[PDB]
Amino acid sequence: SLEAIVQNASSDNQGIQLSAVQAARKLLSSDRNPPIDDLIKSGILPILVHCLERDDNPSLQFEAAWALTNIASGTSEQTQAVVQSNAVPLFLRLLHSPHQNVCEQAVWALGNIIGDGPQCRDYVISLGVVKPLLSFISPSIPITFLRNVTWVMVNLCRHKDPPPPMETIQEILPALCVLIHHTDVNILVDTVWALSYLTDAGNEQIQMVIDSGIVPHLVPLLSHQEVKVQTAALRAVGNIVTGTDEQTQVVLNCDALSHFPALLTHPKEKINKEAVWFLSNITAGNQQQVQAVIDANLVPMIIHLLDKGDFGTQKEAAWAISNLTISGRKDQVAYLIQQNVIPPFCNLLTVKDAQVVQVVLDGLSNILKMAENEDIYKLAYEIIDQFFS
Amino acid sequence: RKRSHSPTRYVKRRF
Repeated sequence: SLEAIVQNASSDNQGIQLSAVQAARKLLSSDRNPPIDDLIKSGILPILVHCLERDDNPSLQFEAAWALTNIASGTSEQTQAVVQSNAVPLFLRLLHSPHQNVCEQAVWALGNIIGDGPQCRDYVISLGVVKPLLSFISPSIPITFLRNVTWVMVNLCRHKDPPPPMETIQEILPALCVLIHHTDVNILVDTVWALSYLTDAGNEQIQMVIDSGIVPHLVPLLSHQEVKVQTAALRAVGNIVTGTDEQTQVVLNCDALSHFPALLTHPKEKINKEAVWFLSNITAGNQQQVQAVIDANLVPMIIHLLDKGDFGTQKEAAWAISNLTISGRKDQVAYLIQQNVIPPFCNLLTVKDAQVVQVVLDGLSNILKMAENEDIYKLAYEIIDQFFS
Repeated sequence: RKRSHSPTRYVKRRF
């Protein structure tokens, strides 16, 4: 009854049109494989966009926003069809409706639209969504509405190329600072993932995040009770420490390395490998930061992972050790060899990964000095010539 | 030197 639904929706009997719209909403909001493409072919999009403008019928507006939300949850082509119907400006206008349902459903639909891609994101931004979106941030807001708002913020921050506008980043960061102090685990996870995406953009974005003054709230969450929060915060601080040594030191000043023994001993190898990646980026910094890592007593755990851990964690630990050997003083390399690192650092030489093999060979060669691929054989020969001969 | 994370549509339906 799709075309009968469409025709009845194109009616001026409020009852008939609302019944048809809620029937289409039912069709599109149940079966795992909905009839989005067929209902688009039947021409329901312009009718629903028209219904969005009917301020005199709030429930019709709400049901139309619902149907369009679920239509935009399908393929990129279907989301782009919704966008082509001229639904985004009407959603933007309904954000300021006196009824909260149309407003929340418009936030939902605009989030689905923004999440499609960076071009739709930039269009919705140009139309000015950020200010009314963050105006809803208030203590009296229901946690459901606030969760949807935070999800929309994550979607706004998600895409990398092109990155979100600097002014939108500047507007969003203060709201993230307000929300980082929320109890709701979903809100906190969304906030941390959003600022993680922001810190994955570039060094100037990392510097803006550092200027906001939220890193000292981010670091404690490394030991949060929730593994989702922990993983998001781990990736965020990892991104931040991929930048300059100044920013890395700002991260380290919040007593971050205190949270890493539990992460290194965690039962989840993904947590293990991300923690080892963070520590590798730390070992690729100043000798003072290498000394800090050594003082936190994380090096023996890094070596144990290099010895008996998952192969990805082993690769990351090889990276960390090699970065320490090239960027460490003779006393620190001496400590490394005292902690029995040579056997496990050598056993990896047999793996296929040319990158990790070359990293191991370089670490070994630099250690000795401190005491297929051309790059590999050349190092093998240079090391053998200087130390074997 | 410093290394970055390896490269890895979030839409939600209302039921």
